[PDB]
Amino acid sequence: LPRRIVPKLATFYSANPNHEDRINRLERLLRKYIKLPSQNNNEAQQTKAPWISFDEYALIGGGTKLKPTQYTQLLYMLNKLHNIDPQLTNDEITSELSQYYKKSSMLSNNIKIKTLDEFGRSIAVGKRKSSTAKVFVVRGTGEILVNGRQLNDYFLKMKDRESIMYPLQVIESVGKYNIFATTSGGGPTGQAESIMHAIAKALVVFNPLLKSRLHKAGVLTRDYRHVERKK
Amino acid sequence: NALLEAIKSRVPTIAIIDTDSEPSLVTYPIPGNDDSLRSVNFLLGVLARAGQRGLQNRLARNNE
Amino acid sequence: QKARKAMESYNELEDSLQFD
Amino acid sequence: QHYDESLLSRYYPESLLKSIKLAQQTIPEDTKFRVSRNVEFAPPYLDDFTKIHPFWDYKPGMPHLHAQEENNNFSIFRWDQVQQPLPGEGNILPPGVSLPNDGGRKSKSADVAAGLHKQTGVDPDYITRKLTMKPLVMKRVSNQTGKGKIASFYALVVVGDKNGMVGLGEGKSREEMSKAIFKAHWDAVRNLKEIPRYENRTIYGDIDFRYHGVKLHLRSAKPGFGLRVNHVIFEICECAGIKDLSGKVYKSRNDMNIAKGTIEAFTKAQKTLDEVALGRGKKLVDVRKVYYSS
RNA sequence: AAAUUAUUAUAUUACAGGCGUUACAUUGUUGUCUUUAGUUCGUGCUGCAAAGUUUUAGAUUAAGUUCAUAAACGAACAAAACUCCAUAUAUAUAAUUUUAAUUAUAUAUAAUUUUAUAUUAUUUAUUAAUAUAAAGAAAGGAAUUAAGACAAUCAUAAUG
Ligand SMILES: [K+]
Ligand SMILES: [K+]
Ligand SMILES: [Mg+2]
Ligand SMILES: [Mg+2]
Ligand SMILES: [Mg+2]
Ligand SMILES: [Mg+2]
Ligand SMILES: [Mg+2]
Repeated sequence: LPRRIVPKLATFYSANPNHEDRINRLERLLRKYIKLPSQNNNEAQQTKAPWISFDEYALIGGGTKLKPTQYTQLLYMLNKLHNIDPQLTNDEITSELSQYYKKSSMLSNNIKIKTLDEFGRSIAVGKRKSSTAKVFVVRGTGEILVNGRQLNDYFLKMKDRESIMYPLQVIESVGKYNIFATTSGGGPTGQAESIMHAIAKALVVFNPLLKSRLHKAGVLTRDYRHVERKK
Repeated sequence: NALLEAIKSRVPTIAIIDTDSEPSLVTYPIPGNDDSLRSVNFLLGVLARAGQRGLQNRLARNNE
Repeated sequence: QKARKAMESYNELEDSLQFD
Repeated sequence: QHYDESLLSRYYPESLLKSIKLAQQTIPEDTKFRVSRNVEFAPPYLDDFTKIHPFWDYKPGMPHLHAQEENNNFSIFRWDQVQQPLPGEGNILPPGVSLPNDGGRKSKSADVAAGLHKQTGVDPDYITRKLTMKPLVMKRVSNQTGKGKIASFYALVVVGDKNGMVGLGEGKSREEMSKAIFKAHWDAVRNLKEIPRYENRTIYGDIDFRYHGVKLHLRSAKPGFGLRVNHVIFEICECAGIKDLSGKVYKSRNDMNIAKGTIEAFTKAQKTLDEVALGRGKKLVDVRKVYYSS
């Protein structure tokens, strides 16, 4: 019957009672489920780790008192519980981990699978300096047209021609596709490399397994360099 | 620091007093090894269970 | 002269405020 | 949804019914309204827009960019008051803030009592009603810095309840002496101690105490003797509840060190008759008190 | 009910005007310039006290760069964050002859990237430097505090 006022958290007298209480809750789970094996897909580097930001955790983990090393300690325990084998996990672990996932999941993604159009053509756009290129890639025999003109006519420099061919040379498919490239703006180098960038982005639809090789060759990266007004 | 604050705040204190420790700084000293986790956890456990029995006796008198 | 004696009048003045 | 005139005529004013009828004849019932994610035309809340809000809408009759009255038909002829008072309660006082209607009514003792109660748990009523505060030293000190001489106010005060409890407090402030006294009063309450008193009027026997350079010689006195001691000791005795005392200060007569020495002497240099009796296992009798007993 | 008042012109006199004066004194202005994790304040603690607040002459980065730590803790302060631009993407708008839709410009999202592994160091651990593999379009800028000490006539604004 008699009532008294007491500190809410067992860690009240510590420097950061809120962070220590949360760490204790996670530590209990890691002790109760010490035996449960961890994922063997961790070697496969599963791409899932959407934990809240240091600033977002500061709302619940002491605010100003929160130290970066304290946030690092929270992530080491959230990941360890998360990496328990999915088949052998339980509700308790997932319930505790739910509160620490980024709330961006509230909404949805903005990416729709790219597919060939009604005529079997992969359409991609590329940009370099002030130049732009819209290419139409279809399965063919290596025919290329630039703005309706022969490649040797539009691009006089052999180095520009070699730049256009490089993405097809990486996937060793130079004679497997017909390319209809349309380009505008900038000069020969910007247009040739804008076409290079657009062909690489259009080739991924035909075989998405080759994206990693295209990325490694450097043809899927948009070159950011542009003329800078002297400051 | 904590012991001096306890004195200033009139908070009774218990502490494990090793041979190099000042006994008069605490209300109820417990002479004992403070360097071994076994000795510390043994003494802490005894004090913790004593507290538990007090808590259980307080919750029992409320029921009846 | 300034520093030492100035406060004699002010500290007594502080006591003036106390009654106020 | 399209509603019959009967229903709409029981909620909306007659003047607006024609507009509702025309809108229900131009917008098909199967209209799939889309939400605009570029321009926000409507407010962030629901509103039928049938009533003019006295604050959130333009004041009728006031000139403004979208005033529909002719320039010779405005109805604001007095300009001594604010035309549109704040809506609702009439204030925007932040939650947890109080309107400063009354200023200068605070009692520094009550400010000390409230702060100490929150910080240490002492009773505010005792501090504000039972304690008497007396400043003992008030001076200005100065520190020589690269920028120049930085002055500070130093205050030493004694507090007591005249019934055994006495405390000494010190305070410093670079701003004003009143702030230094507030801190000293705050410190003094935290240092409150009980001092033994023989018959609640004097000390037990005589005391020869050395506090730094101060030599204190205090002697107990008969009832009705009064306080015959250094002026600094007098104030402390008054607060503590000592009525009869004689004494002399030798060597250093620094006021600050006399006050601290006196407090220390009253606690560390006295022994009650009860404490002496228990330690020695003997009975100590006050002959003067027995002479007037039954 | 001819006097009044309005406008205009002329005249009258205080003046107006002055690229006259920094050997005309001050204020602005902007400049350069250091300072920009340091002050002040609150509380606590040490010293009788003036005062001090202690680890620390910390680690680390090109660099407050980033992170630790102490009888100190916190606030304000300002950096930083943030913010905008660029870039990538999504939605909306255009009856695709104002055509550049390969575009225009509103809104939103994204990174101050992330993960595994080996090597070398370490304060050796839940680590940095490295390389290797994987995911990714992701690679660049902008503005930003208050003081202190000093410069310019500003034909770039004032006041006497
Ligand atoms: K201080
Ligand atoms: K077009
Ligand atoms: Mg030991
Ligand atoms: Mg003139
Ligand atoms: Mg001239
Ligand atoms: Mg002191
Ligand atoms: Mg600090």
